[PDB]
Amino acid sequence: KRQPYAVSRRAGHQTSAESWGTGRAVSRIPRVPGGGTHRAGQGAFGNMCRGGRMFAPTKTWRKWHRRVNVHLRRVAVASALAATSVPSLVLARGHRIETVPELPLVISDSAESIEKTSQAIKILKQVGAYADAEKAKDSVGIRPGKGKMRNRRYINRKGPLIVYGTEGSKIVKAFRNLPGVDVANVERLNLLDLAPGGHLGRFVIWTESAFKKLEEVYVQ
Amino acid sequence: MKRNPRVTSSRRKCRKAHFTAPSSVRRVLMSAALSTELRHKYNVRSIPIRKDDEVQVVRGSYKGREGKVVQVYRRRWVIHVERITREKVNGSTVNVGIHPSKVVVTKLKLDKDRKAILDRKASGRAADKA
RNA sequence: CGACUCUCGGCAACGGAUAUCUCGGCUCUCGCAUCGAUGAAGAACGUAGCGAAAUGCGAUACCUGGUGUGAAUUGCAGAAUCCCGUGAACCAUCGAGUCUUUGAACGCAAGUUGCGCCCGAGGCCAUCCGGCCGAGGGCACGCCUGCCUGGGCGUCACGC
RNA sequence: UACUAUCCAGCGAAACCACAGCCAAGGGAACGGGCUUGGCGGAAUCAGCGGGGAAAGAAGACCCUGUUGAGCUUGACUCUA
RNA sequence: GGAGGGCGCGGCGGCCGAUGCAAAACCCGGGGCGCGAGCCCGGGCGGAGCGGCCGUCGGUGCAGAUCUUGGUGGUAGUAGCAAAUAUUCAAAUGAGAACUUUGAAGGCCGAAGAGGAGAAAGGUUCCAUGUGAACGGCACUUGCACAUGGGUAAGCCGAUCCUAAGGGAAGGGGUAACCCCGGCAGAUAGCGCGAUCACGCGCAUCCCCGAAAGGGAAUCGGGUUAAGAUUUCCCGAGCCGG
RNA sequence: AACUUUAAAUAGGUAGGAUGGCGCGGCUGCUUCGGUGAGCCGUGCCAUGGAAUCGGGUGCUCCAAGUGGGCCAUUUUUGGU
RNA sequence: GUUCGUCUGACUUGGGUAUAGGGGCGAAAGACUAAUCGAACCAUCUAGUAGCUGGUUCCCUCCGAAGUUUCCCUCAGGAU
RNA sequence: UGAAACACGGACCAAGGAGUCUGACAUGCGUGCGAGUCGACGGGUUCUGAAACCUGGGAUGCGCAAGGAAGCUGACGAGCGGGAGGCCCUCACGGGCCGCACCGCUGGCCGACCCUGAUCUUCUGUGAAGGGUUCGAGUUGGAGCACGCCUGUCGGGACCCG
RNA sequence: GCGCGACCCCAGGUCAGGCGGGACUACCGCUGAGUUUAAGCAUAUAAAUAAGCGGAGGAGAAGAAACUUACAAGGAUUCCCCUAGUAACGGCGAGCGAACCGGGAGCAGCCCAGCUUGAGAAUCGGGCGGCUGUGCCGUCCGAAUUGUAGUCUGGAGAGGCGUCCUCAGCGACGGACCGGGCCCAAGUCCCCUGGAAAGGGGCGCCUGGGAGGGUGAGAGCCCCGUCCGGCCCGGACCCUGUCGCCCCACGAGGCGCCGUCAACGAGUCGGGUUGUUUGGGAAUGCAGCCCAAAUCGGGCGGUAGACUCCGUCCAAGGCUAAAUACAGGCGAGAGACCGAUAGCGAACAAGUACCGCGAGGGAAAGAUGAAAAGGACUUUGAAAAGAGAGUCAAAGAGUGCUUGAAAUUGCCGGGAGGGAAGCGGAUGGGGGCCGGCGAUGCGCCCCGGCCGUAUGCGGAACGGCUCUUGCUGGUCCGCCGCUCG
Repeated sequence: KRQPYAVSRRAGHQTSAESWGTGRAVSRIPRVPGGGTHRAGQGAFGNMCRGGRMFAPTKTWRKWHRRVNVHLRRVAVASALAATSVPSLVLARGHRIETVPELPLVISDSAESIEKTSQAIKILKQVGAYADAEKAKDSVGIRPGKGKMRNRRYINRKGPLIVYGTEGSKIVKAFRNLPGVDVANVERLNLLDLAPGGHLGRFVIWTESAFKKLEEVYVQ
Repeated sequence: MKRNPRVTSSRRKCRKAHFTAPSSVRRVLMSAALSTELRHKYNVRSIPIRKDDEVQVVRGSYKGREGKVVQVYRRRWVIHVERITREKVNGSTVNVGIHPSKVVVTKLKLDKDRKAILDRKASGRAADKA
């Protein structure tokens, strides 16, 4: 999910540098021809020059694609479902939950056709699953570093994930803009949804029709 | 970042446009929040101002001043209002710039073309609400 | 025995590192086709009220028509009709324009604001209905097509 | 004898600097300002000076080596105008 | 030299904390912890964002490199500022005068000049007025500095016009092409003169640039401002071409 | 030293057992003129037990770094004053 | 600076003009060709190569070498 | 070899500043799945450079050996010694039984190579059968493939600089 | 001579029009190195690369087989996957080295020349008039028989016969595509701190929008935007969706069947030789030169050759989207990019200043603050400045300006001492400097203070378990009663 990026591939390459050689108490590095300027790094086929290139520092090669094995991936996806049926991992990941009488949540199929966010928070409140989304509508971190100057002003904590089991890939529109939320269908579930940061046991909300489709993902 | 194939989205670009403001850019950024009485007449929360309006400082330290908008400055996007001032050392009084967001519109000159803005935006707010 | 030599702190001066900023760079990705003798790419020199520069423009010179927006421009000065308006604005659009001097650069040259030629109209007065003077713009290489005067037993007829 | 130096008022660099600066002998990268052992042991200094700092300027131009060049020569190898 | 276990920095996914009632940063012969890498905390300075922990990743840690770039010493207030024959006195002005300016005096270059001008070159430096922040390695009120203004006027002088050595379009031909020789069927392809009348007659090695020095159409005098004046200006007198 | 019948010392090799011996009885193209023999197979018997001593264990395999200029002393020794 | 070579010709010197990089020019020194000449300078190929010199960046732990064998245009280095 | 060296560099300080990244490789280690394995050229789809889904595969392996043609065509199927551990007996010491990992060794089988050549047969094919101081990255009871990381290796400017 | 037409060849500052240069990222050709590598170096490698040169477009090149193959044959061209890190080639050394098939993406097919208009150049350019005009019509000159118009293009096709089927050209209105304009939710409520509140606290609302920026400190709700929709407007336009008018037919072509034919591109084929290039090897492509054909024929078939077969296409003319490229230009979206010695040479007047005779070389340089509120005035000084003051939340922010490190410098203090020898440290002691040092502990009894168990009551989360169901064990709180502590 990462672009390739790099240092310039023609960089400080096209800089004229020719050496004095020796007969000078000046290091045997190439040197600018132009003496008649108030500065500029003194010749620049170096790794050792102000404003010159460096032989390494990136340049388009670096694979930002690592191949995944589907059988390997299948095990990881399957494991992620199981992490919601053990409460210990949910607690460990740092979900605040006052939640229901039973272990993973199964919900009625009628929360697909929910337009409003106002309705969406209300239904979650009844469950007690609104709790961690309330902890992500505040305590939202202005992230340090250069990320502020990109577009990454706020990194929002990860609360409820809702997974629908409507066949035609139907995004519940209301649930998309809730603080700390993610939205998924069964037809697009991935490891990173159920385990941001690689830490399995995110609190997830399963639709009834979603529940029996989770089988067909692709000692003990 | 967040969604959509569109022209505009870039943290640098947003800053670039609004600082140096071309005329259309100036007028939309010259939109200053209405006072509550006016909000229920024209059915909008904010409209572009004028020079023959009167505008009241709500937000700042300078709060409680009222005056007419003397000038509007493009180059560094600022507006200048009468009686919001700081005093120079000699005793000269020079206006202190205020952002149009900070200040709130007391009184309107309707005009004819500015009046058209009120009608279109009002129609806008009617459509969503009902 | 001051002092000197040395050291540190506290306050400073020096210096511009560090932190925190960034209308910028950088790299990737996407869309798009669209220069010119109909005078280009590039240059030069001018033009703003007050400008050195950058930016803009070309004797119609920091701009014009038209159009959109609908009142600013501002450092100071200024106009006040241009403000309930065929209309403010270092404005945006900019369809209609001018678009200098150069430059492929074209009358010919060019270390030359160099040296020709031609035509236009207005005025004059008839040493002629012509002479003189005016402002503007042309007059290259290249070759097609159509065109004229013809070279030449090139080829034919017809010549005396 | 002039003009300096010197001394003044003003003005004012650079080269160079691991850290510095008293000798003797000893051993030691086999010739020490420093170590070891003896002798010593002026603050603060100026004008001088050319022993020393194997002082400084210059990756010794020589000399050797590099599977490093280039100028030249030819009865080198191999091509060619 | 290998392997092992850690620490610190920057950014990213997670998670938790901290803040204008004072963040980060920086300072601290202040305390304490860890074998260390480092960490912690206080006080001072400061004024807007930041750190810890779990994953992830690097343009990731410096003492050097006859290192690169910036700053700053000792050297050192030391070498020096010594060629060109040389200054001095009084006055003026100004806060302040060996150096400015004026006089007086002494000198110097010694007309192949340290001179009056033009070339080339520079480009306003010339002159006034303002005037000492920088600069004239002293000084300074002075300046060829800085600021502000002005100034170069030609029928006759030059360029122009003209040819030289020579350069170069045009033609033919190589060279893809750039580019180079250089003319050809301008030779019964047209330029030139009569000629106004439309027609006739005559001819090449063309045609331009090329010496602001060659060669050359044509001016003198007096006056003037900051200045060269045949030259700007003006009187008077010409001279050349149309 | 480039002679040796002769001839040391210090060095050097091998062996001191169960990875062994013995009994029983199988096969062969070998080997025997001959099951005669040889080798190799099944099965049985014999432990601390094959000198000494020790093994804060040993055996085995894969893979890679550095090194690839050495220098010195006692002793032995060649060249050379 | 002094001392001094030449100073009416193979003289001196300007301007215009010609010749440009394995090329020019040379009364010939390998001299000189814009502080540049045993092959100018500039940009590019080029971030060229170099068994060789320099430097090579946080800590602690545990183990711990070798300059020897063999081959090599190899004896300043590799393979083994 | 030995640096205090009469070796070489370094006045001082701040900030830059050098084993990197990749493609293809070996080993090791981890992960998945496993006689298979490897989604992503692609197509479906989308909350949009992603993620999700899926195709036939193709690549690599699952058999080889030759230069090549090719190969009765590689299935009859193995012993022995030391072997952890277990089993059995015994109070134990030990004995016996089964024996893995692994190691060493002796065979058979296959290809290449050389001999041997039945019955048969489209007329020279055929390959039962018995062997060999030859030789192979084989069978004789497979292990890979994909992904990743360190380190090694090569191309790349390639530790940095000349 | 005069040659009507014209023949052949010249000339117009000629009639209407056209070319150069740029761009050169990417592309299509041409032409062409060496460093390097082989630890040397020539063959070879680098590389059919860099340099040199020309020319177009938004893509370009390519393009309907003289193909690939050896099959129940594939089937223009391009690109990706694979073949492939391989066949091959190579001082067989270093290295060099692709295609065919297979899969996928994308798809699209065609017209001239070469058989006859010959009842007639039916065709075209120009001038001229008119017109609703990338055109159409009338008219007249001219072009062209050394051949225009043309059936027809190898898949074929022209003749003939017999049947059906099928057509040329218009309005008007949408959509498609592109560009704009414009609109599209909600607090500026109380309190505190501060210069300011966007901050904290109290209390709210909106959310297809809690992206971002702006704004006097972390702003969903202050403004702009954002999101999701709405409403306009102008382009471009035959891509198709509507409709509506002419039915374009007895034509032409298509189909079925039949015949006579089948015209199929030359210094090209092909070959030799030479050089260049190729993995291409008795020659891969390419070129020069030399030789040189045929049409029941010709070419190809990865080892030269003859022979016999078989297979496969049909050159030597030409067009044509898509799938493919993209360090330039223009207009956008982004990144585990960089954070002023970094990033581009350039964040700022940057290809600027400056350097060089030139070719070319080429910097340094961002930050007061919310707002200039950029220090009036008084005083000293020749002035520059200083000192007061004013201003500011802060001048410990005064255009050396946010923070203001190291080095160095100054002041001063401490230690030390002016009888003494320096690696600057370690080790020991003293001074100098400074932080630390149970909240002050326990048993017992008296008063003051507060609460109450057991057991009954009343409401419950629990247990072992069983798990329909059952039995044993709960503790606790509310708080009344009854006894005590």
